[PDB]
Amino acid sequence: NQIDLNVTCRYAGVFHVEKNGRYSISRTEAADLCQAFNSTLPTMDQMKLALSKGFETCRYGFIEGNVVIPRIHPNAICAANHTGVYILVTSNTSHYDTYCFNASAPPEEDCTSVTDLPNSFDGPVTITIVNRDGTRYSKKGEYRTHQEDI
Ligand SMILES: CS(=O)(=O)NC1CCCC1
Repeated sequence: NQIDLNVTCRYAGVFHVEKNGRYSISRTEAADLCQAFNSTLPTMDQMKLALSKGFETCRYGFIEGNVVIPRIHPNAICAANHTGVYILVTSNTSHYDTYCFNASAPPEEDCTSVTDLPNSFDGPVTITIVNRDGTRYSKKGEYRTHQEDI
């Protein structure tokens, strides 16, 4: 009973979380997951500021209200070569990665590793935070509050 959460650098408090190496998070799970990081789904304004500080990914993820990809450099296989906060318009499907916003993080680029999941609750799952540099932090718990997400 294990969940892997791959996380990024934070940029103005905003970071990306990918669960189990594939698009697998619902919007309700996303809010709960960010809550376990003492975080919230970013607003579009928070995401735009993070973009300006150096944040980009090549993965769709929830923010408040939309599913997006922040892009700095045009790349043909990431958001159809767009730059800026690219907003997903048309999709059949409902599961993506998530973004999260932690207000207590540094104001600009923070590429230190994540070494805690401070607000998870008691539960039976081995949850492992996986950093881009491969360093890991694991703890037994749960974060999902909606049964349909479990
Ligand atoms: C508040 S902090 O910068 O030390 N750590 C954050 C908490 C969630 C993302 C990383």
